[PDB]
Amino acid sequence: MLKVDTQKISPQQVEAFERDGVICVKNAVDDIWVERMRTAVDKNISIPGPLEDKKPQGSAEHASSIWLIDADFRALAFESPLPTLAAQVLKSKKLNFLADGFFVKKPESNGRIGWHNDLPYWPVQGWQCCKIWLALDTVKQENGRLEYIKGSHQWGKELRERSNPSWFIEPEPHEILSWDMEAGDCLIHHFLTIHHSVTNISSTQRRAIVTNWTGDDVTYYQRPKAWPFKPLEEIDLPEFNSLKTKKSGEPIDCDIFPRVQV
Ligand code: NI
Repeated sequence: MLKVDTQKISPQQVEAFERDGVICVKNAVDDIWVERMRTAVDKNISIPGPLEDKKPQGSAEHASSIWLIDADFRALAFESPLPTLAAQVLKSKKLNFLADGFFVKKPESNGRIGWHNDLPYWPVQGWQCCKIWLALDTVKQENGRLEYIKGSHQWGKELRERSNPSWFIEPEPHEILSWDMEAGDCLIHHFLTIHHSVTNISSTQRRAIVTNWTGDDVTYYQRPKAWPFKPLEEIDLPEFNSLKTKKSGEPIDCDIFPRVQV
């Protein structure tokens, strides 16, 4: 550490992430990255993802693991500022890229994604897990923004969407955090922070790229109904060979969950 070092995430923002479970980073990537990823999203939104067989309409267009086939998604994960931001908020010395994806709400056909946190969808366990949600369009409320229950990552509770457990009380409006965003801004949220996203009622699409990241204290855990949402034997891609031979408790590191420079 040098006396001249500056970090994109201020120490106060690092502390806000721990307190609230979510922060917003303005200008997370520059406009060159924005244009490159707009093209990559527009290219991949029309086809099933690498893990699907080449379609029912959801509340958003979504696929995962685009970096396996697309060099621009791969470059965003490994060459852009995003892995540096993830390392800064997790405060970890190791960093794994867990998965990428897109979520696009098209005005013709989208809807609300209900209250949930992300942990129950991923075969991991441990505190240092976060999602970076990179906006590629203007995102205010009318555009289908995300909103968060402040501090809910500290509750120690998993919430699958529409699971309706008795402990979960609908939040009061003043308990809900959100931001206005422009293309290139990102949200970074903890895997236990409960969030939802409202309907895009605007005339323009709401494109976002997601990257998921894990740090020092995380291990593999084959919880039910988690990504990749199908038996591993049904996936032929070589990156998954190293995951098939992995057992719970072991570090995440493998070809599908690769280590990234810190
Ligand atoms: Ni989510």
